[PDB]
Amino acid sequence: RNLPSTARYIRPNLLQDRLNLHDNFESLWDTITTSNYILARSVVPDLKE
Amino acid sequence: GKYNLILSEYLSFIYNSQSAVQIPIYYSSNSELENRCIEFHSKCLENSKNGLSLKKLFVEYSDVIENATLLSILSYSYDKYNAVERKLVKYAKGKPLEADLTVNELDYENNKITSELFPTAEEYTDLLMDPAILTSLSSNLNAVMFWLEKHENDVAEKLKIYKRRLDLFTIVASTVNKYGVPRHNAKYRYEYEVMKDKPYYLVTWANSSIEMLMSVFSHEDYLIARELIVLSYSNRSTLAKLVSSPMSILVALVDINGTFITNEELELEFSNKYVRAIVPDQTFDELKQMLDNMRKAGLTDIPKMIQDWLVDCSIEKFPLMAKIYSWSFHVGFRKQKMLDAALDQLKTEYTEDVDDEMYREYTMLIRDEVVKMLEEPVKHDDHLLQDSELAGLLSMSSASNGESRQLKFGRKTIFSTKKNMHVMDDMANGRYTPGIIPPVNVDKPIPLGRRDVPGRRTRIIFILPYEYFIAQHAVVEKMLIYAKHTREYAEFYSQSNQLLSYGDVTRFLSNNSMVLYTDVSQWDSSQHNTQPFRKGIIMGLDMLANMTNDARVIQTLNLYKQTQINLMDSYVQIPDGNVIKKIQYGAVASGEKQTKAANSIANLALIKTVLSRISNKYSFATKIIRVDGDDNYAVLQFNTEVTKQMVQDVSNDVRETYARMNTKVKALVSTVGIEIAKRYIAGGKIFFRAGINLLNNEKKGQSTQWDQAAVLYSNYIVNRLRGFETDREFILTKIMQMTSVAITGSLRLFPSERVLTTNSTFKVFDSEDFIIEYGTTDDEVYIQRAFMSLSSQKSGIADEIAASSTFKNYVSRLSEQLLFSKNNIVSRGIALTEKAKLNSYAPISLEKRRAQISALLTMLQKPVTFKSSKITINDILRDIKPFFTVNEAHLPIQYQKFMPTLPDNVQYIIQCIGSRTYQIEDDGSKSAISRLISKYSVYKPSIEELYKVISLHENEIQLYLISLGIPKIDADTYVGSKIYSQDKYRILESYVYNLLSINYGCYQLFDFNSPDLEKLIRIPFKGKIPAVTFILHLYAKLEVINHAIKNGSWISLFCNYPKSEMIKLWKKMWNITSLRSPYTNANFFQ
Amino acid sequence: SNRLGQLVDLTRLLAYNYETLMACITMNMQHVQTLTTEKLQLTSVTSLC
Amino acid sequence: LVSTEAQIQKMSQDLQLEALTIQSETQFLTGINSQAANDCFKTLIAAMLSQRTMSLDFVTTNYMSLISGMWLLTVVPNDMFIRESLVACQLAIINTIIY
Amino acid sequence: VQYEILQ
Repeated sequence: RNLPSTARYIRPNLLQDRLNLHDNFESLWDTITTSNYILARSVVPDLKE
Repeated sequence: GKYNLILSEYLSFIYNSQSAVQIPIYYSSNSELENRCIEFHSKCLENSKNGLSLKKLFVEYSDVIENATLLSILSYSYDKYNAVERKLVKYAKGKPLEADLTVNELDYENNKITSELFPTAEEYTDLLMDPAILTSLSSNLNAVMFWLEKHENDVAEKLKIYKRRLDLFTIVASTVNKYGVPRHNAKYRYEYEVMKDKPYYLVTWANSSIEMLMSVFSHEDYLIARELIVLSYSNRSTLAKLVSSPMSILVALVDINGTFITNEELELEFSNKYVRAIVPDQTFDELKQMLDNMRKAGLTDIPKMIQDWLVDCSIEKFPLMAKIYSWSFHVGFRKQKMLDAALDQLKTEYTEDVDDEMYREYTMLIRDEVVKMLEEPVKHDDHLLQDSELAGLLSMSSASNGESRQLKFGRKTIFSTKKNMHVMDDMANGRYTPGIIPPVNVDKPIPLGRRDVPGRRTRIIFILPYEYFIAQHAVVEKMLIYAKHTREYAEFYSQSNQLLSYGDVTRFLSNNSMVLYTDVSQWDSSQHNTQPFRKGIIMGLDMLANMTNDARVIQTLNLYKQTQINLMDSYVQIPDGNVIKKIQYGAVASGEKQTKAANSIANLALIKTVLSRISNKYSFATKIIRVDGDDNYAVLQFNTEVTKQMVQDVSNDVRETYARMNTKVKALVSTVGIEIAKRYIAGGKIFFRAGINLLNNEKKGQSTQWDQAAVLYSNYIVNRLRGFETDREFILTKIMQMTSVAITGSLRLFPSERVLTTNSTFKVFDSEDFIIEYGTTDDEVYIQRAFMSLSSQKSGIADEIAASSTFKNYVSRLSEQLLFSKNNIVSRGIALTEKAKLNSYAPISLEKRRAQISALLTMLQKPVTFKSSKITINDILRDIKPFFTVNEAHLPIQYQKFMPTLPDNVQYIIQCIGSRTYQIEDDGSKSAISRLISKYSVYKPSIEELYKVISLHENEIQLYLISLGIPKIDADTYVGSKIYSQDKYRILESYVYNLLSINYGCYQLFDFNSPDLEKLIRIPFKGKIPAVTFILHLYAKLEVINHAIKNGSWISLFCNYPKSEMIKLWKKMWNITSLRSPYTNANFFQ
Repeated sequence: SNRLGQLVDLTRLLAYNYETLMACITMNMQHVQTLTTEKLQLTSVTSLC
Repeated sequence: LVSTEAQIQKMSQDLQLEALTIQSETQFLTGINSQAANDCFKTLIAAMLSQRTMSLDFVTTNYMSLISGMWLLTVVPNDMFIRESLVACQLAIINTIIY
Repeated sequence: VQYEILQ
């Protein structure tokens, strides 16, 4: 598909961590890191052969 | 150690009379105490034979009652006929049921009175509702009433179950008591004279309803059971087919969150992959129409249970569906007529409007696949093709049941269906002529058998002569051997004892892929299994004929070709009452050595041809195809993510692309799920179908009263693991009533837990489900030694058949067609081997097994036997046990659930150790002694025979192996090579595995290669006696596993076993006298 | 390489039909990248070639 | 047209994608049939007459598709094809065959 | 013996 210039799209806010949760928010960072770990497990490929 | 009390209570309840007396008999391995048991026996017989009170002696011999072991209980009660009704009147205070004749399509498929369908007995037949099982309806009713009576005083959740099942049995018994009970004859058939004035389909409905209501543990079970039992009384053709049909759509609605994979045939490697469920809209309209039919039939609660799940479409509430999918197949069989069952298949729509671009490609692909199978052996001139005649003639035992024909072995007449016996007959009378293949035409149409399975159509079975088998055998064995390592033959990719039974879909499931799965069981009368299919094979044979130089091989190929010529035009004998119909059916069905793999080929070619037509509108890469008989599935991956419209349009294109070859289909496309005959997947989790009727069978087998109880217990265990759970006490009541034997009109014997649960040819069940039991005691050892002496029995029929002239001629012809000039040194060996394959003929087996049971019974009556030292398994375990020490452990949970429907203890084990990952040879097929047998034959020899044969000198091994069709040079080479010493250990492995059901049942599902199980089994290593450390580690594993199953908790072990005992056991190794019954195995995959 | 003359034939035929159908046009045939776009399976092209 | 099964034969025995199996990839051939060739034959002519931009949709594993696509891009112009799919096709051709 | 014929 080609999209005209009449079209639009919204950009996400991808501004980095303003809080530094890896600096003495260890209880939150554990959950976050676990969340990204278990998410990453769902996308690493299976050893097909 | 609880069963015998239930036996006693059953006896007390069923008989209830002053005249009903109860007579235990005991035994002990210690002489003095045994003589006191003998005394008690004696005095009891006397007292019984003098109308004196028995209750006084029971104190005097208290020691025997506490420490000695029970065998059996006798029972003296007279005829006292019709007492079942005289008890049953109380449980029938509900309203009886009225049929509704305008439900089933046909007339005779309604549950109306026999006289409205068979006024004369000369045209009556009970075969359309025959349970075909050696157990009575009255047995079932008595069992239910005993359960209800003993559970008449409980106050718990059990009482909430009891009120429900009591209401169900009220609903049933009101209907029954309205007319009465049909009375079984000696053969467990039901004659005209009882059914003449009663409904024809009352028996199967009754039994099925009893089985269902005995499998109620929850509210939804009550709703489902009440909603099927009351409608299955009238509808008998469109019910299990109805509720079992939507499931195929429902699997396409469950999001995967977590997955299982397969690598090689039992490997797993789980994946946390998530996959959504891109279901189109029109399949919901289809599903809605199906539910409208469901409500239109008279179903209220179970659509609601199917309706409230769609609000979430969650996988946690989903096992209900799976439970429901098993509640459909426990209603019975649709035993309709041969005619109308054939016409489910014999409706044909053959048209000169199909493509020609498709069939020519189809034919060619079949040709090419055949050539891939047969290029190497046809070219390198393998021995097994040259001597295909002799190969098939040895392998006749692994064939189908030919049509009954009148034989005579000297001074008898036989109507055997076994084709080896047919061959024996035709050699003598000059009729054996395997090169001239018979036609199949008007002058000689073909018989039929019926392959049934509930909730589906009836398939047909060819029943051919013995030339067709011989032609097809060798070529089909090389084709199968080729398919052992080819992935795409789902029926046959294995490593010599397995199948890819956990599927190979879940590798490439993702947001971009889809999978089209399709039932192909109705594709037997179709236009693509006729002419093109046969002609492709004919073409392949032409190429292969030009791919060899020897003449025997070209003749064999020409005979296989001529077989396909005759199969291209084939007529079919079908009676209907008195007259006989014959219909042109020049196509494929089962009942042949070739049908399975060849249908797999043809479906593969068909799907490969169809799947190159979706390519006209989509770009995809075919990642995997699998074809197995009555189903097939292909996965395919896209350049992007999937939508509803691509699914819909692909489905329409697939449907129309099958229509272009004039082929009907309920085309099914999905993203997460499949449904097939033997299994189905939802959300990356394998479920299974629990549809094995226990109290009703498919056809009438040949087993005894005894062994059908064992078969039923295996099916019970299986169905329980699948999810369909029946209350175990009812099953035990059935087992005791089926092992009960009438010695007179009023004497009847009932064995005990310690006779039925011991490893022998008489094992039936286990005291604790999912656990075989062994013997650490004197007494279990004692009786095992006794029963092995009695398991070996004779068959006078076999002895007299082997002494006639025709059998002798057959052995002589085998010899001189194989080797000559040793007419009194090997030929006798060949006769002894032919004896090993006469036993397939059923009456011989019945003679032998009835002899075993009678010999058993003449020491169940009287006291016990010492059996003279013959070593068995419990002798070994007796010596392994006293150097153990148990300690409490605590394993964590690190393995994933993928069979939710299991009981929670087995799942807890699977959720703490792994699931099995290999499959080690029950047959020892990979063993170097067996790779000769699989090269020159197909023959089994049972692991008892191999374990015995290896124990002999190096001389008779040659005789025994050459007698199995093998030549002499390779046997001599095997003995000189000293490979049997490299195979004692494998054979013993397989032997011990067969003895202990390690590849048969629950133990097939467990990882003994685990690191977690191993660290508990701390038996240090000594070395150079591998068998002992092997059995020690295995038995210690079994200890831990049995403790886990029976108590949930875990334990460790430790065995600092002394070398002295290592050496004492090394000599006891290869002199074992033990055996396990064939009828006791419970294959989870049937 | 061994479909040479057949593809010669195809190319001439295609161009011929294009020009002879071009002749049956009355509005200026102008070139633009449109919004949506016809699919074309290269497997169909292999079937053709 | 040519009978399809002949071409299937020679393509099968020279490509031999039974041999070029990882082990699971069932790499038998994909669409060669009639009633797709003429679909394309209509598509090309009608798109060039209408000046309808048409895109490509393929799987690079089927390198035969690209071997036919290079002919296609040769004879049919390049400004008729949307640039993204054209670039994709060309780039697969270069990274697979030429360099 | 008895026979009825279809095609």
